[PDB]
Amino acid sequence: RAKWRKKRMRRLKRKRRKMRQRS
Amino acid sequence: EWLPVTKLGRLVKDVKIKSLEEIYLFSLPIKESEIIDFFLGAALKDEVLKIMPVQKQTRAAQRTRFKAFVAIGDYNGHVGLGVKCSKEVATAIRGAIILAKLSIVPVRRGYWGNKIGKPHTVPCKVTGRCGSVLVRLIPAPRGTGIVSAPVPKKLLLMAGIDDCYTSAWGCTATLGNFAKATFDAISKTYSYLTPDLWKETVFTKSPYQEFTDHLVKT
Amino acid sequence: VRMNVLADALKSINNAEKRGKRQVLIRPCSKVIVRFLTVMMKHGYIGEFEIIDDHRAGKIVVNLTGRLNKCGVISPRFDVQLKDLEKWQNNLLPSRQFGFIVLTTSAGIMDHEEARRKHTGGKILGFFF
Amino acid sequence: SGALDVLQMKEEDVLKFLAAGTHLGGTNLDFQMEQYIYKRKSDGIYIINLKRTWEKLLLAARAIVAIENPADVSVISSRNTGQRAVLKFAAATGATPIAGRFTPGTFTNQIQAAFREPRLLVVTDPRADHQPLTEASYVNLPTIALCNTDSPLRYVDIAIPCNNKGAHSVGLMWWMLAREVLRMRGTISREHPWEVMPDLYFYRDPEE
Amino acid sequence: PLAKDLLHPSPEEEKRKHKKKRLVQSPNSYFMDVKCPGCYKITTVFSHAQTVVLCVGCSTVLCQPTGGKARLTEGCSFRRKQH
Amino acid sequence: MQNDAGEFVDLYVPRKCSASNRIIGAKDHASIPMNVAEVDKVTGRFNGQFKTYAICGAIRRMGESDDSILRLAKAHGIVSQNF
Amino acid sequence: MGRVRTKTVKKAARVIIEKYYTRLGNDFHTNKRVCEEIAIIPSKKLRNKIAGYVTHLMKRIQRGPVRGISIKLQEEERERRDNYVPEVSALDQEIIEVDPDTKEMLKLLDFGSLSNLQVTQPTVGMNFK
Amino acid sequence: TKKRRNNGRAKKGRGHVQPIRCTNCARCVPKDKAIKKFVIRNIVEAAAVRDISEASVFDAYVLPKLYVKLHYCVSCAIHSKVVRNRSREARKDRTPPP
Amino acid sequence: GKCRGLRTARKLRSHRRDQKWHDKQYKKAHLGTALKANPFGGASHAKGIVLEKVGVEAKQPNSAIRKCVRV
RNA sequence: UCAAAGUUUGAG
RNA sequence: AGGUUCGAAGACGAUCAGAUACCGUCGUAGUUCCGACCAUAAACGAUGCCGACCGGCGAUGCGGCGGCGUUAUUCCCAUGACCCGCCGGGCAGCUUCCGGGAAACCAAAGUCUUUGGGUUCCGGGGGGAGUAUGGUUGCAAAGCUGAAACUUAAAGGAAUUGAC
Ligand SMILES: [Mg+2]
Ligand SMILES: [Mg+2]
Ligand SMILES: [Mg+2]
Ligand SMILES: [Mg+2]
Ligand SMILES: [Mg+2]
Ligand SMILES: [Mg+2]
Ligand SMILES: [Mg+2]
Repeated sequence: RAKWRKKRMRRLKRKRRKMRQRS
Repeated sequence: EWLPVTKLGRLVKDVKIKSLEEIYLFSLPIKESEIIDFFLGAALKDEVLKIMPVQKQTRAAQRTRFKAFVAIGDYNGHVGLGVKCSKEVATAIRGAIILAKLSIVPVRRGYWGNKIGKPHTVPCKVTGRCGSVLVRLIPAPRGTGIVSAPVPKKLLLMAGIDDCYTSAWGCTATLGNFAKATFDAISKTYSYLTPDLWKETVFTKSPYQEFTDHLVKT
Repeated sequence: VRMNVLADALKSINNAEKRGKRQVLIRPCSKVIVRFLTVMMKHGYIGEFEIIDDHRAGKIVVNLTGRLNKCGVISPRFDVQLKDLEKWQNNLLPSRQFGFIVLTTSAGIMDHEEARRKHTGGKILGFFF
Repeated sequence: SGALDVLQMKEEDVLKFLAAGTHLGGTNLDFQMEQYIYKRKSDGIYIINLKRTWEKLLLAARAIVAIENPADVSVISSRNTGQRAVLKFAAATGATPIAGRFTPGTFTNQIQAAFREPRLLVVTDPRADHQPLTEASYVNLPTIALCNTDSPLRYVDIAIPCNNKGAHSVGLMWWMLAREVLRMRGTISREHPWEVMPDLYFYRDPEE
Repeated sequence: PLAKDLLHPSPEEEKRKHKKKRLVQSPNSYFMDVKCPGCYKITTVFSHAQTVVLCVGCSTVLCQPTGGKARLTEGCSFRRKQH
Repeated sequence: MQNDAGEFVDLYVPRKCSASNRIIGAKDHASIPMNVAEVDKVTGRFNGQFKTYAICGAIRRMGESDDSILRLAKAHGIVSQNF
Repeated sequence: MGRVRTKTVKKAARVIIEKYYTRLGNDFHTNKRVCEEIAIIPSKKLRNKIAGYVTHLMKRIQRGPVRGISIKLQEEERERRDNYVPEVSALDQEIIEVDPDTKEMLKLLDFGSLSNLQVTQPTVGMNFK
Repeated sequence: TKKRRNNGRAKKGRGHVQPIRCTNCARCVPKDKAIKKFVIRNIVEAAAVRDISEASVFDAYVLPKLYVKLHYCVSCAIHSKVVRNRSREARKDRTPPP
Repeated sequence: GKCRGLRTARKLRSHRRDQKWHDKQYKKAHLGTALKANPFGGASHAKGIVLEKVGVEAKQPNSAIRKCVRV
């Protein structure tokens, strides 16, 4: 889809936020 | 032999109308392909611009068929742009040539600046446009020639437009369209109301009035 | 808003002339408009217009005559420098044979050729043919 | 028209029109027609300036006269009102008629059989007798028309403000045109009235 | 259509044009020398009064105003005749 | 159309709408020359000559030909002042 | 639920009658054999069929006219009863009925004949939405 | 491409309208959109009407009616044949059926 | 619309100056990146050393091997 | 006055 | 603060090859009010704002003017509801060879190679990607700003004939 691809990205960012907050 | 199916045709056959400028004045529709060929027999010359094959999908493959573009002109004043879409190419072509001959139109060709000699360029900068394509003809000074793309060059020569700067935009690639546009340009030379015209029109009888007692053939 | 009076005056007189109107009204009027028209009237493009003195701003009614391909304007009123005036008239007028760029000079509002005679530069207004 | 002295009006003709009710037009005035009207009434009917009506009628007459070989004045009704009237007209005049069901491309088409190539049409209702009126522009045809208030004057080059509705007034308007061409050339004096009846031009509702 | 004397418009169709768009922007309104029945004094109202017009004798009220023209009180005759 | 030698050039001179100074082109088929007859004056009865107006297509399909012709008529004394 | 005739029947039959109304008749077998004489038919069945539709058309003709056909005697009758004239209607005896607006028209056109005026009708309400 | 100028939804000059839950699907829908079928109807319907009027206590009696403004969502209309699809011409012609 | 006025130059100019960086080619010339990214540091050719010969399998519709060199 | 019905040589 | 209904999540019952879904039975948060954040929507007419000009028609909504009749109240007055126009300004509608447009269409999407009324925001093949990174705002969720390397010959719109 597109909506769901956007969701994907926003979750996937949400991980990258969380990994970089470890440092 | 020719047998005129029209009123005008019968007049022309009987050597009643002297030139096709007597027709163009009164803006009569020429429907006989022989009229034009009688007035501009020879001189008038034809060239196939392109054969494009256009094809409609049927349930059992496709009806591939042809479309021959033809321009025609007597390298002096007159040109036409014939398009006929038929099955076998020859039969397409043949019809297009006729369709051009029926189309043909006069060009008012003019001068660039210093008014001397015999007209050579387009009078005023006109355009003809067609389905995204837009063609501008511009008056250009003697010698220049036609500074133009091939397809416009081809007609513009055939018209009797010796010299002309042109520009163009849209999808000039679409040949038929691009010829159609540049044709409608030089058709619109005689449509532009310069001050050179301006003198109140006289009005003449018209062939159908002038030859009234003739047409009712005694 | 109403910004370039001249501009909306010309435009209406051309929009008339397209649609075939015999005469045509124009709703602000000005020295500049008037002056322009007079130049067009000099060269046969329009008829004998006439102007309604409201105790205010103005109103012209121009007798048209179907002779006018297009009366147009150039904003901005660019300064032409005679040098350039040839270039202007080349890429703005439809020929070297008719048309008149009309530019406002020291001398007055006038076609390019009255300007070229007098050898006067000027600011452009508009054009017609 | 030049309703200056000779071919003016006369009390007897106005009495005709009034009776036939050609003046009593329609409710829906088209802006082209505004020109040919005295007034709306109460109710909702635009009454047609009849002097005005005549003036065009005579013009049309003068236009039809101009056609040298009258044959190629081609006359049409589509409606079963003009139907007979326009046949009668062409007979007395010497024009050509087409009563109903105009065959698309009689004015266009070389090939086709009914290819008539006239110099002037006369239609009844430009609304209805319409196909021909559009054809009268692929081939260069001036035109006459019996227009009401309702009518559009698209392509009609010389309108006539009528009651193209009413069968009575239609025949009357065709009969009137018939006189006036005939007067403007040959077999009518003008001092004596015309031997033909207007009633000969009327459409008959199945009566007897 | 295609021909309209914009310099010679008839008053039968200027009356029916907007005060502003009439060739010479006129007003639509008028002053009217009202009488009233009681007083002999002659008050002078304006069609569009927007004020409760009280007399010179100050006996009774003339013009209760509204949207457009003013409502004249009961037995109050008037005349425009001027200008 | 002329060149500097003064000699007429250009292969024909277009007809030109009597309603719009506009040129009835090589293939403006909508156009018309209406010939219209005269009279002697004293008799009615068509006397030889014509009043002959021509109108460009445009104005026909604008539906403004009939108004045009009407107006030309009364410019040549054919139509006798509807008022 | 089957037999419709083709145009090769219906044309022939239409034309035949146009040319031999006289000799043709309602009695089938007579005009079955007429159609053999006057028309050169190739087959028997088609002959026989044509004749059928002929007898179907002879039945219609005996009961007003038909659209796609021309009998000589019908056309003569139609011609007679489309040049009918009684002693005239559009004189509207003495007294034509008329409005004030028409009477005002006729005053403006210089007329005051023998026509009677009548209105009451207040601006009603024409149609309804 | 734009299918209808309208956009099958008679709004024009608003921005928002109360939504209506469809009497069939339950589906949410704009009120202005959504095919609305009012129904008036005799309670009894034409067979049993004479059964009843024979076994009435009341001499004569008028018999009442049953007034229902069903709203339909597009699907639900289209499905239960409350509304067909139409040709490009026909689509434009907004007269009710006779 | 345009800015069009007379004392606009700057606004006009600066606008086009901005919009040049949505022209893919312009950006290639005027951002660094491309110049950095080429192994031929903006050079028409470059010498190198062939550190193996490499089998390049061609793009789908035209099936073949291409024979390349890891320089 | 709405049960279930997924997929389709790389071999031109 | 409150919690009727419905109802993310979650539980069952079905259905299916499987259904962690569609159908059904429960049901948390949420839906509700107040006070504080958040700044996004197909937030759409997918159509920037002001200004002019360029054809009809019927409608409707407010205000105003003008008009003969009805209803009426009580016997007239003054009415309000009707009725028939005109004026301004709205919401739209139909209408056509105005003119445009790749067009479907648009009286604007017109007045454009006959190109300039004023001015703001903006796009520059498709992807990568509204991603990475820096800044900033936010309690969070996220928002605003916003690349490149690399890839790739189309991706796209409109309309046609088919097939389905
Ligand atoms: Mg919204
Ligand atoms: Mg559930
Ligand atoms: Mg919430
Ligand atoms: Mg957004
Ligand atoms: Mg645009
Ligand atoms: Mg531009
Ligand atoms: Mg891109």
